Amino acid sequence: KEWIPRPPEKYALSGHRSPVTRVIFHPVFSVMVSASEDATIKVWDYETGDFERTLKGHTDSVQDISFDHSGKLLASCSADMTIKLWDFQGFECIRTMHGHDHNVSSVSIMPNGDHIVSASRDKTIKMWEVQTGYCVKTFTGHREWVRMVRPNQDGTLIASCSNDQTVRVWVVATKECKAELREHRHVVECISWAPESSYSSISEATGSEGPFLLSGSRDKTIKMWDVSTGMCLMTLVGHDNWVRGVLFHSGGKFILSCADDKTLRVWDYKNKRCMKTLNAHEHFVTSLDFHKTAPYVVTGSVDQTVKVWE
Amino acid sequence: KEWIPRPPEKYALSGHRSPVTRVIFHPVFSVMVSASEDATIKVWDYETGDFERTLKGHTDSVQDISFDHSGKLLASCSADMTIKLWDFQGFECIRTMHGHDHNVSSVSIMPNGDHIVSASRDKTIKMWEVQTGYCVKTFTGHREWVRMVRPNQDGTLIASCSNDQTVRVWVVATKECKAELREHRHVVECISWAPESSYSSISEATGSEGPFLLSGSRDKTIKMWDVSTGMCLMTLVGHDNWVRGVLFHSGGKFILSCADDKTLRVWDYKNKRCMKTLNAHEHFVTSLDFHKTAPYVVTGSVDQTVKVWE
Amino acid sequence: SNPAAIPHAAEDIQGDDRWMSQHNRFVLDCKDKEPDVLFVGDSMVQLMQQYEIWRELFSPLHALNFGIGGDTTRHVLWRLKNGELENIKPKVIVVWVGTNNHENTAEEVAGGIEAIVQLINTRQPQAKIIVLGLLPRGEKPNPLRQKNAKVNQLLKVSLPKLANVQLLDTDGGFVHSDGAISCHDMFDFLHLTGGGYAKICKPLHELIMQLLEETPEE
Amino acid sequence: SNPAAIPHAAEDIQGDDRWMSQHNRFVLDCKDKEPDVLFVGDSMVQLMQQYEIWRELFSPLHALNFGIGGDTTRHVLWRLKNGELENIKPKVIVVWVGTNNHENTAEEVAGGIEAIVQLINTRQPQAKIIVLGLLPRGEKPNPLRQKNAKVNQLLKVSLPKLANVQLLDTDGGFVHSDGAISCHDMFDFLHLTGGGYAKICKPLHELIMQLLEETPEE
Repeated sequence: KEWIPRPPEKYALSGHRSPVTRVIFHPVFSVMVSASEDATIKVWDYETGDFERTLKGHTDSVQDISFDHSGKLLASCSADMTIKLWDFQGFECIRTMHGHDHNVSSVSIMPNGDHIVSASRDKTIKMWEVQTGYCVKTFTGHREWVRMVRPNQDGTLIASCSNDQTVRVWVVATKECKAELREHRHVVECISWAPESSYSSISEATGSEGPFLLSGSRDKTIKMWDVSTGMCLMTLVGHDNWVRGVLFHSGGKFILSCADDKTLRVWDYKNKRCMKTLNAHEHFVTSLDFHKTAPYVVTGSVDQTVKVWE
Repeated sequence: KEWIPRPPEKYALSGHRSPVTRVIFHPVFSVMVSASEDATIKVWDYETGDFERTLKGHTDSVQDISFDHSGKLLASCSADMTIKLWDFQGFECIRTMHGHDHNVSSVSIMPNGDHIVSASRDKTIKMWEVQTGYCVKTFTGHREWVRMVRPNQDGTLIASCSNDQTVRVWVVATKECKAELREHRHVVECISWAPESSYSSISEATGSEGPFLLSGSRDKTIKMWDVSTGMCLMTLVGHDNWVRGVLFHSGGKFILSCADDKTLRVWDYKNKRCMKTLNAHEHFVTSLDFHKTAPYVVTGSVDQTVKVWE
Repeated sequence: SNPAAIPHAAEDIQGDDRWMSQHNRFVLDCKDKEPDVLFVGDSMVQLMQQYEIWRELFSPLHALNFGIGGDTTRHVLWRLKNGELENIKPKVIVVWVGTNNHENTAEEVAGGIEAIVQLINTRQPQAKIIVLGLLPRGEKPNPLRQKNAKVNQLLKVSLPKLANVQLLDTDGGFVHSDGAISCHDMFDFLHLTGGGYAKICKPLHELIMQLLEETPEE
Repeated sequence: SNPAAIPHAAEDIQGDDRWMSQHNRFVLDCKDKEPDVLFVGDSMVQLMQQYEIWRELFSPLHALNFGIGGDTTRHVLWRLKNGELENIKPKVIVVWVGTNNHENTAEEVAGGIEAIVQLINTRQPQAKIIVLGLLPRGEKPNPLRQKNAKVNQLLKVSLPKLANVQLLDTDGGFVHSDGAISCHDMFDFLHLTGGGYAKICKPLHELIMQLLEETPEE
């Protein structure tokens, strides 16, 4: 079931009043969501493109978005230091979660839709109970700004990302940390975990007689890794500016990438090559997402558009 | 000995500080001259492109330029109401001729290099003695600005062009006028006479049992006229703004033009079709010139540049 | 006798005589150019030329731009009075002034514009005139957004009298619901950005072209 | 005690409180952005952003622009002192102020800039500073062409003391032989055109790029 990552943009959705921060596909409906410094969450229709709805109620900026498994709850993040939980019965905000002392630049609903993880300039990662809005666990760690947090498909683990040029993988239960991944030259802005394609070993499978993650930095470098050994295994030696998004394709043929080099990259870690490039925007591409099921990619930047690709 | 009118510009000469007004080829040397609102006449090298010399001494703007046969005298025109006569021993001005009471917008040396013709907002056409600077005849005629004058291969006749939307052909000796060519819809900006190509008849040569000229206008349309009858013959309906320049190719295969639609067009009056189109400049194109012998045309425009096309 | 409508040249207080330099350039332009379209007014007019949209829309229309920054009705008047209206016979004239007339009640300012219109169709009876309405300004609501609004009000009523004039009161989404002006549209909450002009010029160009397509034997 | 170097917020006399609006916008920008390059100064700096050449050269540099039109040394100071220098840690700062400082002698003006620079390398010791020299102005020669020139002079002398600063005194051919400035370079004989800035920015960019390539672990 091979896939097409390319052409010229087949829908460009304008509407936000300010840079777009994150783009997100809904797990079920033919709809996709976008966040901005607006500070607004907006909802399109990627099949058709329609201003569907706007979600208002943050004070300063919307930095991250994350849907629960069911596609019925949406968490958001802001420079208000809040973490709003939204109901996709369509409208209302449910809870507002207060803890972080500064900018909150990443959030995620964990798989057992019972917890939320966030990360902040706090230098903090916090864990909130969805149905009580309580802060439950706080991960003290890096010496600087934390930029991203990601769960592990299994829910067991957490990957964090920060200004101290470091990637940490934490144990969600014990709050110990199995690994600190060090060999980045500048701030790391990105993390993705590898899925149904741990076949990728092929490209580096020797040693003698595991779990993986990509990191995009302001090196303009995406680094592959395994947590287990602490070695990075790759470095996608790349295009021209701060890297901003990383994304293993539906399977594991390709890695997708976007950055401040006003561009979206599809790599071939099928032996290091970078198999295609598209100039997607007229200012930094801020983020992307690939659909796990359907032939569409979204992409949002600072020229305040959301672009849809086939 | 067919010819190539086209490519992408193979020399772009910057240097003037203001719109270029006329471009001209020297009859002998590998050199070409340009006038501007500068108010300066400058000299390149079309083979190489080199700021060779600058000719200064007008007050306000240089609107036309005209070499004598031998390429040793050059007349110029300006909004000072002057007509400087210059020596191509290389530098000095020789005479300054005073008469017109307003802008002088074209000049030409006649074939028997012993007189000059000029035209003005005067509503006037004046004939100057080259070697005494005297004004000798003045042709009163149109009720508005006179935009251009050209002699007749022979020297015997004069083609005028004006804001009364008219083209006049005058007898240089009697000062009578054989023709008033009426059927332009808006100001006429251009005239050229037809050369070694009176074969052109072909396209319109019936009737039952002559000299020819073209007018270029703010019509956006170029006409062809046969004067002895004074009928319009063709009407090449082409591009998109005022027509500023109008030529017959050395043969008579084609007709070249240029206009306020950043453009230079080659016309195949064999079948009224406009056989090619070069977007030549990024702001209006003021004047062009073909080279009776070797393969070049030059093009000057409001973007302050002179271009040499092979 | 209303002050906003008495012509008066801007005295140079700085030393480089820049105001009169520009005015002369215009009169010089008036002497030997011949446009179809003529833009007169303040910084709104003058800045328009600096953006790519000018060379894309109005440049091929054979248009001249007589704008000076910070000019008021009184100055624009004087400039027109002393020779920016001679020799040329534009088919369309765009007037855009007023937002710099602090010191004048909106009523006065309306009078000013009207005075300018009057002058133009005296010296230029064949010209069809477009008056751009005054735009909002300031990040958040204020007495000035109110003032310009009134000017526009009064003009809507007063200009359909008077020969060959219409007001073009554009509104692009300059104010949103919360009543703020994005600096992506006004980079200093007064002057337009490239984007901003586009919201203004699309409709303006569209109208001019109409008005030009009306009659072409000049 | 030199007046040009006493910090001082510009009182809004118009009504729309635009100066403070902009300052706030910057403070706000200082709270959560994180640039490599910071441009501070007056209209010369502000206007630069409006042209195609900014998205072409400095946008990819992660650059902020804290320019306000008509600001003087006194104003820029106050601005910098009141929080336009917090939280951010730019690698390079470009200062361009002074030409709006009528009311001060050349000498005083140089003092102003110098004070600005002093402040900058106090609050931002890591930052390498470029000071763009004052540009000529006015159609034909005048007192102010002279003033600005002196400022440049004194700066060439007094800036190679003081840590991490250099003057970049660009000169594109803004004045010709006849001593005239073409309105194709300065549309109002003060503010630059697209063309103009290209003459300034080429070398400026070239320099910054140098300075950035110097040290990258922030």
